[PDB]
Amino acid sequence: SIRIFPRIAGRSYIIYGQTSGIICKRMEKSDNEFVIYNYISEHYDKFLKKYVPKLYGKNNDMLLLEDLTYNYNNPNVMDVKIGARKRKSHTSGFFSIRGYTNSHDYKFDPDEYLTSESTINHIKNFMEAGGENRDKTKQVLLKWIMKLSELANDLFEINLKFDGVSLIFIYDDDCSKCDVNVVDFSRVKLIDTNDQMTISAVTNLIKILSELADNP
Ligand SMILES: Nc1ncnc2c1ncn2[C@@H]1O[C@H](COP(=O)(O)OP(=O)(O)NP(=O)(O)O)[C@@H](O)[C@H]1O
Repeated sequence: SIRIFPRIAGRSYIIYGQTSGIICKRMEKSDNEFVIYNYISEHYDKFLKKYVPKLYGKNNDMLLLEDLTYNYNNPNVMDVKIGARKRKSHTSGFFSIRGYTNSHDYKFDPDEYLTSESTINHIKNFMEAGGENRDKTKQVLLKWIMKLSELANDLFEINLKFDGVSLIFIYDDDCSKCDVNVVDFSRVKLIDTNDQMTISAVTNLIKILSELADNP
């Protein structure tokens, strides 16, 4: 009938598609997420190809989207808001961890403002549930760093304010493959410059992840 999707964060009605590899996200407030997908498609298709989950189509108010967790045996997922919050400063300065797999088990609260110490430990907690193998964690961090690097670089040439967008970090329990993608275009806007706020979010995450990958 209807299988509801294991969101890691956010408020939206998201369900498994009737078919493999798809989730349906309801647009609650407006069709702005759909208008923005189609804008990015026409003006920046390379950005869409590399970083954004595929939009397969629309069914009334629902978006048929690529399930990012589909190709994984045991996904571990972390949602980090890197674009500006509606009102409210970021819980970790330049970004906000909205949640992660097993966050309850480390008494993570999305409203708690965090020192640089807490922030790092919460990312380390995210890495624990697979991790263990010291240098499968390095390979996961380094592959995330590789992609966020290209993303931070590519953002300089993109005239959008990425208000409210998130990074979805995934890795498998048996620390093989991993990925990070940009999601949630519902409050994204056109502007005549780049988004220095969102760039600082990504560069800061790159800094934090590099520190963990170098850590002995
Ligand atoms: N393409 C995707 N593949 C897999 N999981 C996804 C995908 N898109 C969204 N999610 C999951 O859904 C959660 C929230 O959906 P998101 O697209 O961020 O918007 P939202 O629900 O409108 N949030 P908000 O209005 O700020 O409360 C994420 O934290 C992920 O766990």
